[PDB]
Amino acid sequence: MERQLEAARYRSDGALLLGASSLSGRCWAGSLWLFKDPCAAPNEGFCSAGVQTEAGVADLTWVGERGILVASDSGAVELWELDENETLIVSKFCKYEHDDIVSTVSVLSSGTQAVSGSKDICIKVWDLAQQVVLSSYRAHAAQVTCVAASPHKDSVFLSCSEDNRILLWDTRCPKPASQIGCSAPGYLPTSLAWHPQQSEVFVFGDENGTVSLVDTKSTSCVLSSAVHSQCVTGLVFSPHSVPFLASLSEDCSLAVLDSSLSELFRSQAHRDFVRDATWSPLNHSLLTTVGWDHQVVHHVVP
Amino acid sequence: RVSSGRDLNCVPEIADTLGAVAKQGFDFLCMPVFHPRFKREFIQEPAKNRPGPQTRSDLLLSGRDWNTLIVGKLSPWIRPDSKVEKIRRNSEAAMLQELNFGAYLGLPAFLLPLNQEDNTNLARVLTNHIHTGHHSSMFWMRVPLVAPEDLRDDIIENAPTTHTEEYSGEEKTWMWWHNFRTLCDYSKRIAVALEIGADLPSNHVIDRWLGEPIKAAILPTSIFLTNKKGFPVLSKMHQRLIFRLLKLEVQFIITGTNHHSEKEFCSYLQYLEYLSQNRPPPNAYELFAKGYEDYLQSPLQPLMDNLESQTYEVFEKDPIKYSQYQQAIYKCLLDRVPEEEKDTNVQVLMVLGAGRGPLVNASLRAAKQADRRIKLYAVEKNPNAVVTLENWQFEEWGSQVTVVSSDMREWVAPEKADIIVSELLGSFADNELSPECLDGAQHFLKDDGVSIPGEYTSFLAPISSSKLYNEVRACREKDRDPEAQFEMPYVVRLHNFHQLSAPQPCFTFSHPNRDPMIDNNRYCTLEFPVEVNTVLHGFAGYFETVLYQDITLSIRPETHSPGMFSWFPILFPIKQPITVREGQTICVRFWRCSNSKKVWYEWAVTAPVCSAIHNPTGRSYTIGL
Amino acid sequence: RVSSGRDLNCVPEIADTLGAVAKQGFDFLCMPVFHPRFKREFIQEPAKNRPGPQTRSDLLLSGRDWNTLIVGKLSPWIRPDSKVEKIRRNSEAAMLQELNFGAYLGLPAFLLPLNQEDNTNLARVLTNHIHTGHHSSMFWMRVPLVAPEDLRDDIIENAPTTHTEEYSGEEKTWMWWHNFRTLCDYSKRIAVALEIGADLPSNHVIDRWLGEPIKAAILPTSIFLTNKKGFPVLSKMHQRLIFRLLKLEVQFIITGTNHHSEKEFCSYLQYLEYLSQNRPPPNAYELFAKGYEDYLQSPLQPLMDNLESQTYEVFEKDPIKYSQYQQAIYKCLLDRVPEEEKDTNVQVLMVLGAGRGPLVNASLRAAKQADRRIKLYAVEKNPNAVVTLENWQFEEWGSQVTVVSSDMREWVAPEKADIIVSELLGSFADNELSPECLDGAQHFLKDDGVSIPGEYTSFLAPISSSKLYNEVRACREKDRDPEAQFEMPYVVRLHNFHQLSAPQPCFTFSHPNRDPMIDNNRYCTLEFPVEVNTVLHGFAGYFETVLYQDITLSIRPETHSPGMFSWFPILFPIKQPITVREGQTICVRFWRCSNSKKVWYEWAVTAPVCSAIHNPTGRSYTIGL
Amino acid sequence: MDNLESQTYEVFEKDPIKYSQYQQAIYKCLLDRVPEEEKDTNVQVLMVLGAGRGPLVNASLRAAKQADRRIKLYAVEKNPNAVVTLENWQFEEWGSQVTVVSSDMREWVAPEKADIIVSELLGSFADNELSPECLDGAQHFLKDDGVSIPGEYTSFLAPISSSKLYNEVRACREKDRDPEAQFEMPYVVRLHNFHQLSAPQPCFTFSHPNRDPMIDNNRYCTLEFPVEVNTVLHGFAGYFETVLYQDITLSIRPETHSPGMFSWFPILFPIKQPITVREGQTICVRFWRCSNSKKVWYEWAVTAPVCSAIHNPTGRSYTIGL
Ligand SMILES: C[C@H]1CC[C@H](c2ccc3scnc3c2)N(C(=O)C(=O)Nc2cnc(N)c(C3CC3)c2)C1
Ligand SMILES: C[C@H]1CC[C@H](c2ccc3scnc3c2)N(C(=O)C(=O)Nc2cnc(N)c(C3CC3)c2)C1
Ligand SMILES: C[C@H]1CC[C@H](c2ccc3scnc3c2)N(C(=O)C(=O)Nc2cnc(N)c(C3CC3)c2)C1
Ligand SMILES: CSC[C@H]1O[C@@H](n2cnc3c(N)ncnc32)[C@H](O)[C@@H]1O
Ligand SMILES: CSC[C@H]1O[C@@H](n2cnc3c(N)ncnc32)[C@H](O)[C@@H]1O
Ligand SMILES: CSC[C@H]1O[C@@H](n2cnc3c(N)ncnc32)[C@H](O)[C@@H]1O
Ligand SMILES: [Cl-]
Ligand SMILES: [Cl-]
Ligand SMILES: [Cl-]
Ligand SMILES: [Cl-]
Ligand SMILES: [Cl-]
Ligand SMILES: [Cl-]
Ligand SMILES: [Cl-]
Ligand SMILES: [Cl-]
Ligand SMILES: [Cl-]
Ligand SMILES: [Cl-]
Ligand SMILES: [Cl-]
Repeated sequence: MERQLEAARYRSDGALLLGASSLSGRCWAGSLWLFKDPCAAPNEGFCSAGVQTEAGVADLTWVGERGILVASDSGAVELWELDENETLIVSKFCKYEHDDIVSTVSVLSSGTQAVSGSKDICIKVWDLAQQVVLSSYRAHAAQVTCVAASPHKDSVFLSCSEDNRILLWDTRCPKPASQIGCSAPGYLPTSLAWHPQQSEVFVFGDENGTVSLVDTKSTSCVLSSAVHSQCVTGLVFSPHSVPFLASLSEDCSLAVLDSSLSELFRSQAHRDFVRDATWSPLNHSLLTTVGWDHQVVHHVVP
Repeated sequence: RVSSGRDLNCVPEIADTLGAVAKQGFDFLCMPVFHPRFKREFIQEPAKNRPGPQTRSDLLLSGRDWNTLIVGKLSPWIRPDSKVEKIRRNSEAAMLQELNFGAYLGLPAFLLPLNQEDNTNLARVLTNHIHTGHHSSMFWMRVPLVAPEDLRDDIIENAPTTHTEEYSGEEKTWMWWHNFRTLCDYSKRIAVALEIGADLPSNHVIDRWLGEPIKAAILPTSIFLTNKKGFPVLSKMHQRLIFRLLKLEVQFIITGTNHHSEKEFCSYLQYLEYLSQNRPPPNAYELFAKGYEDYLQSPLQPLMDNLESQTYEVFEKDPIKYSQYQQAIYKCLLDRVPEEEKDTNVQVLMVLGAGRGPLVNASLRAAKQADRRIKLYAVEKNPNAVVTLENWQFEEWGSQVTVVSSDMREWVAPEKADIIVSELLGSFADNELSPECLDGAQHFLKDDGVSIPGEYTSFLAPISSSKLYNEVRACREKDRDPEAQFEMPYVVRLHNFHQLSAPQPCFTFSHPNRDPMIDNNRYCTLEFPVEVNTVLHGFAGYFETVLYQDITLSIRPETHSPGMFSWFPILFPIKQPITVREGQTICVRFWRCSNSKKVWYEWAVTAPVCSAIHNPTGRSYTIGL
Repeated sequence: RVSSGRDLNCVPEIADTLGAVAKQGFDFLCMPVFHPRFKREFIQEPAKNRPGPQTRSDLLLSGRDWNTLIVGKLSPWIRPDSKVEKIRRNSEAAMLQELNFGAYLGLPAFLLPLNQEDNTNLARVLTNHIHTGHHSSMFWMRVPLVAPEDLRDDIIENAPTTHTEEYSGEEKTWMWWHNFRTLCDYSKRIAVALEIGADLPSNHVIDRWLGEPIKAAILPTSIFLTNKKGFPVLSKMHQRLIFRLLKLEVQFIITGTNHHSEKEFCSYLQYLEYLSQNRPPPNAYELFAKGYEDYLQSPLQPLMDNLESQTYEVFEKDPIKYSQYQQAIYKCLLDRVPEEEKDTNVQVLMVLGAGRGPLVNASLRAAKQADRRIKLYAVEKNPNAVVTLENWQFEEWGSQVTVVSSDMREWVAPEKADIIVSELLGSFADNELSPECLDGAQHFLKDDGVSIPGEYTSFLAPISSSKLYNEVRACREKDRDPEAQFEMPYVVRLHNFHQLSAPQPCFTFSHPNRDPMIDNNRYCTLEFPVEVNTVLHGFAGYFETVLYQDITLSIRPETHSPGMFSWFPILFPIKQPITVREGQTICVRFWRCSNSKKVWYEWAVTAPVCSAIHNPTGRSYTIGL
Repeated sequence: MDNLESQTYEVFEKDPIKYSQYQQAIYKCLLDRVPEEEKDTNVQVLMVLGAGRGPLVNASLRAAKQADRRIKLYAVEKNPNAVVTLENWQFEEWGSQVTVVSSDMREWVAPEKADIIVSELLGSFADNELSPECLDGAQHFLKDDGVSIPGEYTSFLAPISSSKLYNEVRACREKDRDPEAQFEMPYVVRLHNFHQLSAPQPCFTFSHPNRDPMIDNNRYCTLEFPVEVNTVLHGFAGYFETVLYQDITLSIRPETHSPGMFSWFPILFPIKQPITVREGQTICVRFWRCSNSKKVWYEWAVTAPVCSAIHNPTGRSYTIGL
């Protein structure tokens, strides 16, 4: 395998998808791995399926149950399907339509369309059936850091870039994007996460370690907490009816927060960057985190 | 053809990638020396102690390959001017790390971006790195021709693009560079890699990059249109810009993926090669002066020094000039001797400053063409060229030519002359003391005699060239005034520069100067309207001259004699560059001074700001009498 | 083959003559620019006003031909140091005339003779001419290896040749040059054309021309013997001299007419080509260092600075050195681990200053060859090379090697070492602070541990080289002490120099240095017997080192390790050259000084005359800790 | 870096207001650390770090005698020439109460830890004589609850105009160095014929003890000075303030200057090229404090209204030895 674990995602049935990159050494490639035994990860020999990719992977996501969407360093978006009773990972398509590293992808509510953000400052909307790009928006002025589809509308999604802009999109408007900034000169946003139940509300992390909760229609920062000492890389809500919020940072710590952003659980178990995290659909009290230390940690959450 | 390069932010295996870009036809590759996404920590544990290695090994390529083919790229996560103190310090350390690794590899260049107005701490770190090591590196600053903020699509409903005339705002990107370039004290190892977007800005924004040290021009695959067959091509304005850049001899860097998937990746580059090869092929002048471009030379002083044989050889290999001289002499002969007197009247014709005798042969051709008699004197003070003159006279000319080996100011001629002919003109007309020599020679000119040339006038024009300014600055020498190089002119084929106003006449001299109170000193005040924002670095100097009636020579670009390559323009620099905003007038003053032994120029800028008076008392530059 | 030239004092037609000497195979021609017998007057009329021309025209050859193929010759009638005042002034004027005409032609060299002891006024005129013009000329001084007075046939009955031992008189010719060279202030545009006669002098007279800027060696056709067939050849001693000159890469000039009338004129030159091609063809060391000869380089400081990749690449391409290191480690392993303990005893082995890991591979080979276990640490402070080390460790070495990226003085090791191995030695042994680093590393060496190398000693030797002295003098830079270049050492492949005495040990260091009162400063007084007349310009520095027992490395010429090309000798210059007569002893003093941050050398000559103490307080040269 | 001469110390000592303030600070600290009932059972350990010829020692003695508390004195001083004076004082007058230590405070391995450390290592620019590094190296023999006098110090910068001082700096050109090196180094000067173009603002601040884990004394500060006049910038004046203890402070900042204190003159950082400033414009300057293992230096640059060159990069013209 490769040293730097980048992505970890649970499927509906409880299988663990893993996306890894090699960021040092002779070859700077990437790989995709599927573990029907999630406790046997990362070990390559005890995996259900695996595949080597041309270049490293920056972001990953499921396309339903058999599909895997990959943002590549090559500037391409790749769709890989699970084949042969889930022992193979074959490339469905791989389109080179960005001009720089694709840093984020997000599947929309329908599941037939997706949206990607790259370092070429462009955001793109993809039709996963036709394998073509529908729309290409140059809304930002710096490399796009994160894009996050709204859970139930596939015309709505958030995006944050290093031009210090947080855009709420609505592809039904002739000017789709809308700038919705908290206060005024806030630190650069890094990670975006919609709230599972409460629609029109979301959370974003900045490069300073602050996680903030914001309502769209109210467009005012109702609350924010300084959770991490360094940049916030990801935010995942739990499948609970009262969702917990998992915050990942480059200070190598995992934090779990309530709806008022108070610290409930904290893990120093990773000795390198914490890159992704997913909750188990079977057991809603188990949380799986992967890091650049090649560790796959399973936390119990009270 | 074009010297091209390929920019990539994805290199899985460096050997395969370099081989592929070599097959595609590129000459070099820009790539990251660390993985772009491989952010690193230096202060805070635990990520501080991350087990290595931190990037690839240097053994993967040969030292020759590192020296010639690879251009480094600063990782995009390094932000030395972040508002966050933590990120600030960490990015300082990371930038030092990557610069030092690039120096360890011996790369010929390293790319750093300018994406905002404030790059102060970045400039601090880069200047430090420059002034520490023993390396021989070059640093390309990636600057967008149009800032991404001013190039975004108007698709933000609540933050629209202001469609209002913003003259200075559209130039903001240049200011970025100009501040950075200034903070690093005009370092010669810091150049520009100008990136070009799909929408080209106003012409004055593109003119803002004239005179700037552009080593590379970056083309994304996005800006390429498609024709009928499917090839990638460029618009007409993009093509104009490409030709302008080709004359600056920049290297072209292709970036972005291939969106013309039917064609190969060498199609983008082939289009550049096609633009290059199908440009107006070089004429004789540009052929000769191609290597002389922006090459500083001290002006010749043929009065103070005896010119070498090959300097005269350069002077003589110029047909247009001597054709004009022959025509002037021909007309003057016809105007002084009527047809009925053609055999009873033989004109006396003295070449003052004859060199190896091209003017003598031209005078012979003029007389033979006009059917008139002439008696020739060939006055020349340089005895080494008098050797050539006398061999010519013994072998070919005969007693028709009388070779005189003395100074024209000293020589006591036997008879007075009908026509005196000279080419004592410099790039600044009088900067080789033609007026003083012809003044001293006026006493053996007949009361109604003619001087060829009869008139000459120097011209000045303010220019901007942070490249030529840096060259002049580099001309500092031990054992003299540390700023003496700014207080002296230079003969140079000005190339990478920007004319800030139309040339205007400076000093004019007539011959013969019958005036009783002869005085060749001068004081001239010039006002140049400047309708652009710019930075004054010096003044270009040209000249025009009337040989006879309407036969003239000129190096003034607007009236330049076509295909004449004997003179290059002159350049008067100034110690401190002077910012000039649009609408302001540049007011300069120029003096011509002299005593018994020396002649020199003094000059000063009086508007919009005042400069120091340059070369006072000829301390840095004199012209010997 | 040989770069040759042809000397002629008779040129009826220059084109025919140049073509003929080109057909004969020569590369350039020495000829008079004025006719040798064409004496000219400048002061006294009537011959003052002699009608011209005074010599040929410059149009007869192309400027390229003048620049490359023609060497001027001062007319033999010009005597600037005549006892007659009239001839003195006239020859001043004539010499200026001929030098200026040669400069007008752009000739690459111009020949002037030294035929007597007094050439003071000649030197005055030549120095003036050098310091006037803007030219780029070179001046070859024709000096006879034996003065004609000391080479005449003893056929004067009343003035016989003194057959008595005259040690200093036989060197008079050198003194000639040495005075002239001195009067012109060691000008870099003044070299020697050494003329060789039939009778060769004593060996010390020929050694008197070592270290001198010899650009040309002149051979008259007279000194050539004849063999059976009729070819012209040279004696055995003449052949030895020719080989010695060929190593100095001089140009050979043939003079005189052809006395072997049966053969062609290319026979003399063919004999030189035959001597050249049938010489010992170049070995690897000389092949590599041929271009480095007499090239001044500042010494490396791998402690203060991080060495670039290709510097390490040079260090690694040296098989003999690492073979010796492997052998030393092999012997030490066998001497520390008995055969019965081969599997129960695993040695701990730390490479301090590992670079890109050649010593690590050598240690692996040593252990594999000696059938013993080793645990390797690779300590290296340069992180750029630590990248290479860690790629090596991941790909090939495995966990057997532990790469440590820190300073050996700082590193807190987990276990103590059986063997520490280093190559921190400079050209002067300790000039890169190997003692201080190993002192700081001694605390993680076991109580009975071994250091490889265990000993090293620097060596000094007084040398004479007016060429290297002039190079050092040319190293003057703005913004510092005008004589700082003499108060710093240089790493250089010494070539054109003369060893004036046998090298003697300077400073010695042992490792481990168990001593309680550790002090690495030094004060050494050396006395060098000099059995020749010479001019001291500096001191060459070499080193020897004991790695283990009888495995040693050395750049000391007498004991030099064969075919080892990692170190060049070092050179400590002195501000003022110091005359040394035969029999005198050169007494020099050398200090090694230090404080908390810097380490430097001071040195001074105390006999036969005293010099200034060089580099006091490390003002011109320090070595950072 | 250098051992000060006797008369430099003599200038330092002929300043009563300053040592009065030091005595008052020590007095208050003694009272705040030792309750009245412990006055005889508790003897405080008090180390003067950088003692010179011992004015701070006499001031500490007066403070203890005035506050009715016991103290044990250490007089640490690296300059042996002044250690001579210290030891003559100790033999003749002080007695075994004072223990004279002749070593560097960064090096010295003290026998016991200190209740109070007292220093006057401050320069005209507060930290320009490396007081932070010395007290950092001395922090290990300070008790877990120990006090440092001074406890805080802050440098202040103010843009000034003086075509006279600019010409003096320009006249400071010397052979055998960078022809403009004189503009890339500070000067201690009693500024007189000059014009203050904006109010002084704080530059760099240091606290002692600095308990922080990730100790880093380098700095990057960006200052914006509103200028409500037309003028020509030639340099920046530098002052300092320092909190010795609680509300006992010293200051050479003109607005808050300690009255009648003549130990420090202001510092002056010049710039190579004068910079025209019109009324209403803001002068934006940047200042760095940089260091490696051996040197510490300042870099500075003007970024508004026009940009200057970065001055003294890599400490090429001015360093401060550690
Ligand atoms: C064309 C280029 C090469 C030659 C020459 C140049 C300048 C500086 C240096 S320094 C070492 N060599 C050079 C050579 N140059 C000129 O522009 C120039 O000075 N022309 C000129 C001067 N004086 C004159 N009387 C004339 C009259 C026509 C006879 C012409 C640039
Ligand atoms: C052979 C020539 C080229 C390399 C090198 C040199 C000198 C000066 C400069 S200035 C820019 N490049 C250079 C390169 N050189 C030397 O004699 C030399 O310094 N050897 C040497 C020094 N330190 C050492 N620890 C070692 C140990 C074997 C590892 C060897 C001359
Ligand atoms: C008052 C004037 C004369 C003395 C002194 C000065 C400056 C430069 C030079 S150059 C040759 N002599 C001098 C003398 N000075 C100062 O402003 C100054 O540096 N004070 C100062 C520095 N370091 C300190 N630790 C302290 C602490 C109180 C002890 C005070 C100006
Ligand atoms: C063609 S460059 C000008 C020529 O005129 C010559 N010249 C310049 N001034 C004088 C003078 N005063 N008398 C004679 N020849 C002159 C120079 O030596 C050169 O050959
Ligand atoms: C082979 S040249 C000497 C090598 O030793 C390294 N070196 C020198 N001094 C030290 C030191 N104190 N600690 C670690 N490596 C060192 C240098 O960086 C270089 O790689
Ligand atoms: C009163 S000026 C500052 C005094 O403190 C001394 N000093 C400065 N730094 C140190 C140090 N590190 N250790 C001891 N004394 C010091 C100086 O020598 C001077 O006497
Ligand atoms: Cl290499
Ligand atoms: Cl002549
Ligand atoms: Cl006037
Ligand atoms: Cl000026
Ligand atoms: Cl020629
Ligand atoms: Cl590194
Ligand atoms: Cl000693
Ligand atoms: Cl000396
Ligand atoms: Cl003492
Ligand atoms: Cl900082
Ligand atoms: Cl400046």
